[PDB]
Amino acid sequence: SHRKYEAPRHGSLAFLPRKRAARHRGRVKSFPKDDPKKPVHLTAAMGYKAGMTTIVRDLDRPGAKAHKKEVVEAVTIIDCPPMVVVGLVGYIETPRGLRSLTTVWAEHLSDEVKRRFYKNWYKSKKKAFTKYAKKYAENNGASITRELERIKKYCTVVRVLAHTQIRKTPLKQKKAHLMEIQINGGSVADKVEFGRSLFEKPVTIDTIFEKDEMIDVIAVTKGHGFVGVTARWGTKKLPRKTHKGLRKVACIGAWHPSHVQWTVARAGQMGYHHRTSVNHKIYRIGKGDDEANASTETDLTKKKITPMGGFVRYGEVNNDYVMIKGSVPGVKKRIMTLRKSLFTHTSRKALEKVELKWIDTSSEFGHGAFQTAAEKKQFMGTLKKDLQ
Amino acid sequence: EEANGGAGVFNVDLRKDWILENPEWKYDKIPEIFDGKNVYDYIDPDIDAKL
Amino acid sequence: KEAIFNKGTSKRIWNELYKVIDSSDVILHVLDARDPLGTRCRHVEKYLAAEAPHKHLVFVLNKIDLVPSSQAAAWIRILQKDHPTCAMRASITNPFGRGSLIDLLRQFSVLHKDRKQISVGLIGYPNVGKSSIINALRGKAVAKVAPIPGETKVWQYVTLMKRIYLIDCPGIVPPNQHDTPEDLLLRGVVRVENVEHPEQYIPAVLRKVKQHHMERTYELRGWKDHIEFLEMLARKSGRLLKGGEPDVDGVAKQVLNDFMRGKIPWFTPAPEP
Amino acid sequence: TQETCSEKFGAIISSFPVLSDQHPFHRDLMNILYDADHFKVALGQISTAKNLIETISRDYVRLLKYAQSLYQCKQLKRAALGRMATLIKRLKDPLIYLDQVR
Amino acid sequence: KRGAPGGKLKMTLGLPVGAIMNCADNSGARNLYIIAVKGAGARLNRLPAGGVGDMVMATVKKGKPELRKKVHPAVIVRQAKPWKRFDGVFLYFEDNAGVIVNPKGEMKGSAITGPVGKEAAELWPRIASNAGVVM
Amino acid sequence: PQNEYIERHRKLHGRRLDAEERARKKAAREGHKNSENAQNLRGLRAKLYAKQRHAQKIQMRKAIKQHEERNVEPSDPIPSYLLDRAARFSVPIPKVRGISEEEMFKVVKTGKKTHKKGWKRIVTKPTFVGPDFTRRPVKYERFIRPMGLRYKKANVTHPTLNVTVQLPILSVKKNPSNPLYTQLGVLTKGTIIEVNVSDLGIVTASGKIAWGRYAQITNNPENDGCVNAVLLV
Amino acid sequence: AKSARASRIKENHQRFKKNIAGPVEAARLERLSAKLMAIAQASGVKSGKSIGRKDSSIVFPM
RNA sequence: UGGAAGUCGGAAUCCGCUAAGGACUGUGUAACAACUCACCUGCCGAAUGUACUAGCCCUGAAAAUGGAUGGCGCUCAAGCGU
RNA sequence: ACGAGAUUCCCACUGUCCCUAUCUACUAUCUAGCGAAACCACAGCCAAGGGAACGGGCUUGGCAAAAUCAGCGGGGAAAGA
RNA sequence: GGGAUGGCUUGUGGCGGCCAAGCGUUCAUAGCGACGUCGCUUUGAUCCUUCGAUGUCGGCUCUUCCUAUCAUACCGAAGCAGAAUUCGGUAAGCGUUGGAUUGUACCCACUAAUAGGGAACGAGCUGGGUUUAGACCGUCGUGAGACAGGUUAGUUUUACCCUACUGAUGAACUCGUCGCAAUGGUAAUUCAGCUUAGUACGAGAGGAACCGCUGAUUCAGAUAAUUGGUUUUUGCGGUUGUCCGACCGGGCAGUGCCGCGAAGCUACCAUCUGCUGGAUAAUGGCUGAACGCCUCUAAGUCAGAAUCCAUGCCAG
Ligand SMILES: Nc1nc2c(ncn2[C@@H]2O[C@H](COP(=O)(O)OP(=O)(O)OP(=O)(O)O)[C@@H](O)[C@H]2O)c(=O)[nH]1
Ligand SMILES: [Mg+2]
Ligand SMILES: [Mg+2]
Repeated sequence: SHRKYEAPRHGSLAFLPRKRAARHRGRVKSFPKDDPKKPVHLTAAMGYKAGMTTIVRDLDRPGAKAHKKEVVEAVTIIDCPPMVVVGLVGYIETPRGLRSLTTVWAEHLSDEVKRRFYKNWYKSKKKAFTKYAKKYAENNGASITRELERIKKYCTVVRVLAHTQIRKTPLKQKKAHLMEIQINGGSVADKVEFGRSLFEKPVTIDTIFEKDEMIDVIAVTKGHGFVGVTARWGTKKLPRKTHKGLRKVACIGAWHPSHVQWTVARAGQMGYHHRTSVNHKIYRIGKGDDEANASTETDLTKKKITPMGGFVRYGEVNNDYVMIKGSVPGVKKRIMTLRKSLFTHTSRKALEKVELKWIDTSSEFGHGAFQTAAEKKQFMGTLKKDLQ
Repeated sequence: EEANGGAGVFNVDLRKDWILENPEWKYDKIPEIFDGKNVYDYIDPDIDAKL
Repeated sequence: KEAIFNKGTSKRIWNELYKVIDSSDVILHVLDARDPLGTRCRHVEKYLAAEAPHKHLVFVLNKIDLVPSSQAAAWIRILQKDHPTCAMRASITNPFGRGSLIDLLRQFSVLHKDRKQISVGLIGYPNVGKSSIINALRGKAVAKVAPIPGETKVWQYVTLMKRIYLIDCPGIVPPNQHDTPEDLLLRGVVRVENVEHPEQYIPAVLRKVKQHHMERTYELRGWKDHIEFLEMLARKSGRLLKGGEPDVDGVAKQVLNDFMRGKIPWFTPAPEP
Repeated sequence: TQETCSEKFGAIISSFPVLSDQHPFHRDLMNILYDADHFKVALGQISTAKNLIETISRDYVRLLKYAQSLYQCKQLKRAALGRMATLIKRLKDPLIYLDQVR
Repeated sequence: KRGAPGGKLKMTLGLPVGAIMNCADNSGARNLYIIAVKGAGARLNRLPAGGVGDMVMATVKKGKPELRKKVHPAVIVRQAKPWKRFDGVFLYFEDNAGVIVNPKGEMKGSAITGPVGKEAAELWPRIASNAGVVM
Repeated sequence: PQNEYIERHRKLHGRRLDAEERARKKAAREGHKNSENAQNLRGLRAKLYAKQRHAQKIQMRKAIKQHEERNVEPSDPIPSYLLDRAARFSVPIPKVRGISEEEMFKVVKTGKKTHKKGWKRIVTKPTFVGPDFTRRPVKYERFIRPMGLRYKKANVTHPTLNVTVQLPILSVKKNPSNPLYTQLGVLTKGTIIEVNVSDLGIVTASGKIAWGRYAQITNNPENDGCVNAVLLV
Repeated sequence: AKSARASRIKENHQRFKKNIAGPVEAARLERLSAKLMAIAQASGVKSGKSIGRKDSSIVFPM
């Protein structure tokens, strides 16, 4: 018969299958729609998640209960070393979809991006792109000019290839991350000129994004392995000492068809899924060369974004960093893709101006109450090892 | 507020009616935290004589 | 209003009642001598007068040992103006009125000698003494008897004579818009364990019982109200909670149990002629 | 069907003013505007139809307890519903009168 | 109006249905027993719960006897479950306590013993008027 | 507002400027809408719409007929005192369907074991248990006649007077299916019952009141919930 | 309540996009484009002018 | 009838001038007024109106996993009658 | 008075529950060695029809790609059934 | 030894009498009969009329479907002034709760609402119908025993097989990097507050709505800066008994016990986020024939629902 008391489904069918992601680096499924009257710009970037911290923000939100008051908010720090552009990929439109037509690479490629093409870089002869580097020299780059004009003549979507400088991060990985970033705005010839002018040049994060802008974060979430139905889907636990498991679903079926349905909660892989989260506000784009990039106009303490004793399981941030309000999918040390919003925003929160008053730099390795080592030294006073 | 957006859009300026010796200080960012200490705790009119 | 005060009005109970009425020739309506007009089911009397006048309704005033004999005789006169009435103390060992009731049933059986047997069904409120009356007439504890209401839940034939049968019935409560939960609890419809906030009915008990009887019963005197009475009774009897706080709820439940079980003497005076 | 009819009839009765509980000015003003006898007759017929519908429903539920086939159950249900419809059809004029008065 | 305060920020709800809290005013009641909260959603097996400033339906279990026969609207003014405000402060009171009011928010009592919550004082001006300490 | 305030508003301000035009256009499109409803409504709504349209067509045809002739009986001639009036002494229903004993009685199972005893029979049809009826003891009753199936009055129609009155039943004279059914007093179709006709004023030739008369049950009480009978005058 | 996929809400959001958030996102776009423009600026066969050929199937093989 | 003039009601429903006009078909007024219908005349230009009957078509009642003129599909049929 | 007898309630008490979370040991897991049994017409994807309201084989369709591992209890199988 | 009605059903009674379009019927002038109508089934009462378990239902968890729509969206009508509604239509996108009562199905509250069903009733777990063996009472029997019955306590215990489902690998095509998207899934939901505005409307009492802004309910996906929880970090300290002669330093009491406790995992017990185009249904129209008036429809065409299909989103 019918179900006596109605209840909504556990979990969403929009995120099936709950399998592991096919690739560690997040995939930009869709780019913002291209307007040829707009100026040329890049639409995405990558960074690495350092960790989280606490801020105090002077809120300017008219009509809110916390208007003209101080709010405490959680933010995420993403270390963003500059990206090097080493390629240009052309796309054409076919009745089967977008198709890549050709790819033009730069003359000189770093060992960081050359490691990406190899699984055993230490045993290799490192021969990658060696014959390709000679077509810049033979016939004055006639083949390079031919492919570039092929992109200018036949292609409609132009994407640069950009790789991260992972050597500036505290990660033990030396293999860099390479991705396609779509050039939006202008004509196709303008895009190709823009890309060739950007070969072999480092691009920083502040030339792609700006403070107070809402972006999207694409990554792979924290993996949990094989997890049962109670934590995987949120089903109600069976009573105590239920025979054959109580952290289970009592009925995986009581009705026709004589099958198990795809909508029934089953134990399996939980976490390590590919997720795209939208509407994340950028609160601060701090510069690596600044020695006071975690100091506000009211907090005059000259200090950096790195917490006291460093980030837990990441290290110390010494490059340009992005502070994002809230949380992002992924773990520490994980590659993150920051993307422009696909649509014009419809909220006043995306038009608000963020005025930070304090950033927490205390230790996340415990109940740290000091923001700098000098503060701890002044509070504790003189110790035995000082006279020793 | 009705000419500048309406209720919930117009942002009021709370420093417009401040009475200061110099009107150029009307929109300064008053420091609060310095080296892990409160500035308002050290604010004193006789701070020069005490120093 | 709690469903515990809705107890006694169930359609299953009234189906049992109408089954007993349909199977019975003589209907013994049992009244409590402490509350005769309160325990009278004029609902069933109207039904019998309208639909089945051939059945014979006989009043039995039970629990006459809890009332003074003059008041019992006055109530006997008042009820015998209406219907044939027998006074009875329903006990197996020491009954009263058993011979008179058996004589009346013998008169009815000789009157219905054409039938093979007659059936006498007992009706009334809960805890008026129906099963006790059946046991007293039988001489053997053939029906279950308890001081709690609703001990009898189904109808039971008991063979008194070869030509006279006795039918037990669950206690019925006719619905009335003037009856209060306090009135039903004082008539003994409900159990005091299930009711919530028992100490509100203590003033009604203190009104219905003379003060000297309560003082002699509990060896306790000098209270100004029911709250202080329950508190000093709790302190005397040791009914204390954690932290030396008196158990006024439990003491009120004890007082109500004594009131409906007849440990505390009380009665309703008969109307003056 | 009985519960729907009883709910509607109780909504009609419990919302119209009770003349005995009004101020004498309001009671006599309604006696001038409306025939007070006709007002009380219309509302009494509404209450009578409500009670008779309840009695019909109880009787036919009791008969459906002892019906032994789907055809007999169907005939009993149709009989009860037809009796309720006849009882409502015998109220053509009081309903119009009460709507105008409302 | 069904007694649902507007403009209430989300905080931890520490008082489910069945809880007994103190009665902070001088209306004559000593404690309140919660039977429902106002503005509760529909969810299977979930007990309705309320926090500081929430209006609940309560019954008097200890107090003056004529308060024990009715169901009163109440506003929770203190809770012992720690909750966070928008300024990042996690806080909790010494006990769970509330005050009996009408459906419109006006208090039946005349004074409040002990402090009241900021949220309760914000959403009920009569409690802010009859309060002595606001925390 | 007070009294006829919408009418006063129309008197002082009128109606909407397109109200008459919209009403006229709606009345013009009523024919198209009626045909679309007739050809596009589905199910019970369509059946009710069709029945109501048939009713209005019949009424309109009769109205047209009455406006057309606005400007315009037995065989043998008999006097006025013989009008409206009408051997073999047969009942109105001389033959009915016989009722089998499974249709009449159902088996009531009793006992506590899995194997029950089935000697009790419950009468499934309406019965008249008689006057001063008290049920037998449960150990000794075989035929169970439930209280909800007992009738004491019947809607009896006088054939010549053409009036129906509710009369008490005195006895069941003949149930044509089985003498046992007559002994049990079962009220089915074609059953002869005895009714008290004291409320009809039937009188003997000298002044004695005829207070008992036979009647025949002409309906199916087990399917109708009522007993309908015709006097045997 | 009005849904997210409601015509009136879509029209209100379209008006908001056209009138309010549009100029702000635009001005941010010229600022960012100028900033990264600063970084960007700071025979036919033998010259590649004529795009020649690079150095299952759609048809039946025949 | 407080008011009721064809048009809130009850009962009758005639005559004249007629080409024709009901003691009136609706709108409307507190009641009137006013408009309109039935009916007549002028313009026009040749076939229409009412009710039935016989074919095909729509509806004429339907639940609950996704599905069945056997499937694709078929519209001067690859449907229906000869 | 006594009772591992049956029932209702009160205080205390608590993860019984809101509403689940975390930890430990032994398994389950992998490896070396050792190593059965139940059961078994043949085999195992469905939808509609298959008069004997049965279908896994028939008809008509959907369709359909080696070989595998951990769980699972819808169906088949499985209860000295 | 043998077994374990169904293209049914739904919203409008019966009996008896009139009336009647019609069907029949002209050498008999009978008989059926739609639509209706008439008789039987308290001046707003009474509460002093509850009328028979042989047939059995519930509950937990969880998923999906139907519409015969309770709420949300839109629309038509009503003395519908406003507010609150009532009746009806399209619509299943999205929700439809927490409790009391077993002397044996109705009450209470919250809420936008607490709509109805199917896939069982034509070997998941657990309480009654329900009933092996022990026992007691009632009725019947001379009796063994049976039952109108009532009460108590009481033995079925898989999965490692195939398929289905949930996940995880994988040969062949040299290896690897960056991509495309056929197909499959698909997601948001409702309420409140500020402003409009004490304005429209109203005699008064009262009292909206569009645009704009801010939160919250339920669902969903993440996350651990902070706050709780968890402690084999057996990290540090305290402490009971015993043992190593005492101290120091340790063992054992399966983690002796206790306090704090990073890190990790976690919680509407914590925080963050949840997005836009087209085509339509009901209806409202424009132009205009059928049909010399007329008409939203016939040709053509405009708008319009949370609907439908896609984008965003997940898999590849
Ligand atoms: N003093 C006194 N007490 C009596 C008398 N008769 C009965 N009682 C008490 O009243 C209580 C009720 O006895 P029951 O036989 O159960 O009466 P009941 O009306 O059938 O009660 P229910 O089982 O609930 O229907 C018994 O516990 C007796 O103690 C009497 O004659 N005198
Ligand atoms: Mg008793
Ligand atoms: Mg008894």
